[PDB]
Amino acid sequence: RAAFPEATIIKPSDIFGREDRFLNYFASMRWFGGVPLISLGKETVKQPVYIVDVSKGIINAIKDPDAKGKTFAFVGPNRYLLFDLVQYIFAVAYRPFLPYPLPHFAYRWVGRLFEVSPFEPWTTRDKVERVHMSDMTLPHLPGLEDLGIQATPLELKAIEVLRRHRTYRWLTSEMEDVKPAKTVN
Amino acid sequence: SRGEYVVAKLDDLVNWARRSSLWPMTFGLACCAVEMMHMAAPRYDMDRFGVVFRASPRQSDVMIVAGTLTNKMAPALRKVYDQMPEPRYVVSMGSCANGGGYYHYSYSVVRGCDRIVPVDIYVPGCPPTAEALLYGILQLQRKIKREKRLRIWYRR
Amino acid sequence: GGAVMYPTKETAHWKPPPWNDVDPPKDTLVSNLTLNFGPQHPAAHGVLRLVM
Amino acid sequence: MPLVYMNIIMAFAIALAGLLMYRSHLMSSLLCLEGMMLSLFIMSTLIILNTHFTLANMMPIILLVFAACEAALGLSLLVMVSNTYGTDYVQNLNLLQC
Amino acid sequence: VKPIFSRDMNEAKRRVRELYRAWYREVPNTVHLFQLDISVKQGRDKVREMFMKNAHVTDPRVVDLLVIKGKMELEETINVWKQRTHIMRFFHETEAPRPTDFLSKFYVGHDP
Amino acid sequence: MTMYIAFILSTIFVIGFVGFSSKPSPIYGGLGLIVSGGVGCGIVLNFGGSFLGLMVFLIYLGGMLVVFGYTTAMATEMYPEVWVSNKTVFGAFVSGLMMEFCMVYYALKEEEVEIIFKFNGLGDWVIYDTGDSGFFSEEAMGIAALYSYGTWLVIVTGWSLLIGVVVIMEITRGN
Amino acid sequence: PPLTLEAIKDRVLYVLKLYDKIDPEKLSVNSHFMKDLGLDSLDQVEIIMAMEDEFGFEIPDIDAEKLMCPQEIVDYIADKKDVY
Amino acid sequence: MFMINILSLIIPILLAVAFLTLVERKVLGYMQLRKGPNVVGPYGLLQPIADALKLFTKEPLRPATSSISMFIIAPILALSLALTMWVPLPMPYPLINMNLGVLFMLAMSSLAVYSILWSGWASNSKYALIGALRAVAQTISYEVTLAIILLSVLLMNGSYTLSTLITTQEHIWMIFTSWPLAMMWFISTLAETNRAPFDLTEGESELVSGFNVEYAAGPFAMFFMAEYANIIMMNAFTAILFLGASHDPHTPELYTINFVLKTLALTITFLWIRASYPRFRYDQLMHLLWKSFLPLTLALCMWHISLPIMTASIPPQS
Amino acid sequence: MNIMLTLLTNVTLASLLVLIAFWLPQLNAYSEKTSPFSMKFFLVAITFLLFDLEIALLLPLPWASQTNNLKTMLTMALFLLILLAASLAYEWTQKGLEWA
Ligand code: SF4
Repeated sequence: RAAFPEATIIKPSDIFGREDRFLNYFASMRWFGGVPLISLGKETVKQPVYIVDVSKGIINAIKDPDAKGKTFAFVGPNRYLLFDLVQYIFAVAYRPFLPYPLPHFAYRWVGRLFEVSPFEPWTTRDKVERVHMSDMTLPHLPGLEDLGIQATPLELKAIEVLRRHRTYRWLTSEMEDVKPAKTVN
Repeated sequence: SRGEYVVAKLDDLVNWARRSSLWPMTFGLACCAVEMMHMAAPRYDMDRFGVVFRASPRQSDVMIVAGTLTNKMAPALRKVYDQMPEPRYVVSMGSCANGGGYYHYSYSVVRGCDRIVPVDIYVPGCPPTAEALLYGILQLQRKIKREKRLRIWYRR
Repeated sequence: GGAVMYPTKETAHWKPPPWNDVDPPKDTLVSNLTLNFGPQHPAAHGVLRLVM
Repeated sequence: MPLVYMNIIMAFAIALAGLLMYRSHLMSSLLCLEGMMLSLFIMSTLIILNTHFTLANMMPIILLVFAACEAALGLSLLVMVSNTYGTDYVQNLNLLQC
Repeated sequence: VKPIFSRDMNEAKRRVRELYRAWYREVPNTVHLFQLDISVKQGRDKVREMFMKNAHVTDPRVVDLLVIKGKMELEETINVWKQRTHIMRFFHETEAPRPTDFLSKFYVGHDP
Repeated sequence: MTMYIAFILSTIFVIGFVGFSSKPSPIYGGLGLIVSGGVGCGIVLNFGGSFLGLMVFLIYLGGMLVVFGYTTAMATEMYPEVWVSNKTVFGAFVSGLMMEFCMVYYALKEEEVEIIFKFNGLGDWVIYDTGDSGFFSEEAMGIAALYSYGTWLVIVTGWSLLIGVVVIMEITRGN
Repeated sequence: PPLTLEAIKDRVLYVLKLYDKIDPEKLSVNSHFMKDLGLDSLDQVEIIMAMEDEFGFEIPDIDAEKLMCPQEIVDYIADKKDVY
Repeated sequence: MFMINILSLIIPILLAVAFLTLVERKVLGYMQLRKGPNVVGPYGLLQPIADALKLFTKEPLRPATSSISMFIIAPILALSLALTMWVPLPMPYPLINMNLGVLFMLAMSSLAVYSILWSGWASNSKYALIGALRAVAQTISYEVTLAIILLSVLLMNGSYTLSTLITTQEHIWMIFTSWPLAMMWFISTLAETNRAPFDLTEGESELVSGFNVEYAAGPFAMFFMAEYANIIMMNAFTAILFLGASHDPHTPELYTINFVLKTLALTITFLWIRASYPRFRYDQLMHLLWKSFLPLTLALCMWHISLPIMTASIPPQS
Repeated sequence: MNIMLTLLTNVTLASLLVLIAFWLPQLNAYSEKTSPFSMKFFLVAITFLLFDLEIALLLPLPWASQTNNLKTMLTMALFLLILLAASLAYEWTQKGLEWA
């Protein structure tokens, strides 16, 4: 803002998509033993925005003249508790949900072992801190609707995003689909 | 730096391995497949260079789009490209594959295979003579030789 | 003439065994596998989607 | 009796119990049949080798000859059952009652 | 005038009803087989829209010909002749919305 | 440790038997049977039965169960059932290992275990004989006497195999 | 398991209720679909498909077009299922 | 030092497989008026290194998603059995001297089919499963003749001990005695090793890659190494069984040279056959074995039983 | 112990290669790639079994040739071989050898 006074600094929330790092992260947490959940994710309300929505928001901000010098904030259509979101992820993926909460000291040795790795501390600990943080609600900043784009619900786009993680677990057993995550709104 | 030297030598090794053993896939749609076979024919035999035709996309490293890519054939071409493991390189042979060629204005022709899959080397010709195709393959080998994957990794 | 003498309620619903044979179910043993022969196939000349 | 005899007799007992407790598949039960035959082969071979019953060293072979005959019969039945029901499931062998 | 399949508009309507029935029941199978991400209701709504597109037709032969084309498309979808791309082509997802009011058209381009 | 190779092998044999007896998908059952057959060959070889044990490796592992596998492949199930797939299968698998451990420990701790028979914990090397067989393989000569002495066995076994071919044909006719 | 006429009516009414385009309040056994409920021909086709799904018997087109009264659906189902 | 001997058997065999790949490529090229790989190293000697490195650095695709334990065991079993089957061979002194090394090799060959059996199944594809089934049938069909022919020829050896084959053929090659059996045995080796004209398993022209269609990078390399090691081992078994070599007890080098040369000749014959003939149809393959070969093998087995009795040439048991 | 050593070494070597080929190259950084009929001809497999049984019965023949009752041995060996040939001929003539 100092260098570019009229720059449009967009402030997006968690972004999910086909090549996401947020949803896919939770999907791959199943590989990492059980499902590590700080406070069982009961203190982390999340509001994920769809990648296509974010991109189109950026484009429209570029096109629209009013966007200049406006700190836009991209928020997801709904807010979910971390537990709810992770549960829905494991449901659409049909992966066995093994949520073990993380006591600070007890799982701190696990985090220390992750850091002890001679390579990066498993994408640093700051990523785990991000997981250990609910999305800020900043209504003063303009949102997607201000640009005209309407945020697509996660539930509709979750299937596409997490079908890649869907394995014979769902391929062999078509069964039925799952139910939307609990919305803390 | 010593680390940079080790990284550079390792990247030289892997690039040499990949360019020496280039396994194109048996993918020929139209006329240019004939000149491709003539490249495989004894006169310009590609096997000397390590170029061996392997049918399996999963066991193949380069895709040669030899022929006109129709709208009906395009999804299959994309699928076979995606099933191909990486590192993967695409060589477009023929004016038809490069930009549509003779049938550029046809309703049923994709105006170039670059629209469907990324292309590394474009071989002009209609048909490109087998020597031109061998030249394009060797140019692809030089392109692999110039790759600096491990150097970029070390610089991060 | 019942399927079984002194039939219980559950057995009462059950029909008597057939006179000669059991009626076979609808297939469910074998079918015709459908294969896309080409187009990438070596023998398909590259542009033949032979649905066999 | 040395402990190896105990182990092999235990293996036969376990295989017998597995055969007598089906779950769904007939092939698993036929596997238990073949397994029991293996236990019997090993037991007979150990007995005959230890006692130097030279003329009985062929008994294990005949046992296996008829073991494979029985296995073959079992598979020949299993294929027909699968054809008539679509699975090898034991629960489909229900037409005959009492 | 020689009838293609129906001598009257009513018979063509009966054939349309049959074709609609078949498409309606086929839609969930299409969604399952092609692994489409749309819902069954969404697909059936698209089917309804496509059928209403041809509603204005007031000639029995045209209705019969449209029915033939619908049957051919349904046979393609029932088999796996059509790919996921072909099935989703009905849903013009990539194409950007084209505004229809006069003022937007005037802004965008010279097109009438 | 090499003093009780036969016992270690017998325990592995029992474990494989628990594996295919718990009834996972016939693939894993086949694996357990294959391991058990190899281990039984090992025990037989240790007792001096090279030929007999090798027979299991070929006419049992590469024979009866080689087709068992070919069969399961034709009748493919939707999911490969494993020990953990069903709680009962996993539970029985663990209990079977535990049962073996209990008898094994009892046999070693109590010089004389008596489950249904009486077993002595002394190593199997004790029972072996100190005689010499000279320029001969006793197992080989006994097995080869099937043609010189066991002519009646040869007749009955050959007839049974021929009737087995006919029987399998008739059963697979299916009318 | 006597397949009562009132049970058939209940199943028919439940099926009609599930259909969103029909407003539940004005739904009645005698409410003709086209006029009372305002649904179109394809709508009627869909509801007949729902009915034949619920009762498990296929309704041909000629019989289906004679419908458009829920009471007609119930009595047709009774005729095909031989009720009374 | 026994571990040293194990390594000396293992690593050179793998190097021989690696260079057998180049040899095959060059021979096929020259019989097709082409030149084999020659850019990569002097006369193409460095091509296998490039091939291996390229394979290893390549992406490890794995959409098997079913019994990954099996999908990993199959390559392990294949490579391990290919390496093990080399152990009992006397060249001229075997690494492990078994009274019944021949039956051991038969059992190991029968087991090695499970590698193809599992790989194709755990792949959980279409071509993979059906191709694996065709494999089972192929190997199983020729295993019968392989055993009968082997029994028929060993009737002259007097034992299943591989080492005594050298003594038996001290004065003449056993091919002179049993050439019809030799021809059938050679075709049998071809079928068992899944080589052209019986390359139905992989069958690239018909099945995209067969059982290994879903195997890439290293596991595919292990399958390739197992295949070629089996080729060399089966040709070595043929050389020991029929084309016997003179063995001077004080200088084993002469026998080793002669044996190696004969095995090389037979492997070159394998490549030559791969180049010449087209592939037998799956159906025709079985027709050639059960209906055409199996009979003649039975007749020759009767003859080779009868001959020692009627010629008083029963070989010594020891 | 020699045979056990050989088995161990070979298995460990092959498994080591499988490790260096399943995990070691799996580290290399990449991205996302997405991704039966009842065979009645199995009768051939079953017939293999019953023929493999005769195969087993015939293996003792090299030692069987060392007996003094060579007449009885030869008669029984040819008896088994002729029974096998008869079985093959029966399956052949009854079209039981319907391969593929
Ligand atoms: S560029 Fe020419 S030769 Fe190649 S496919 Fe097109 S028309 Fe044929």
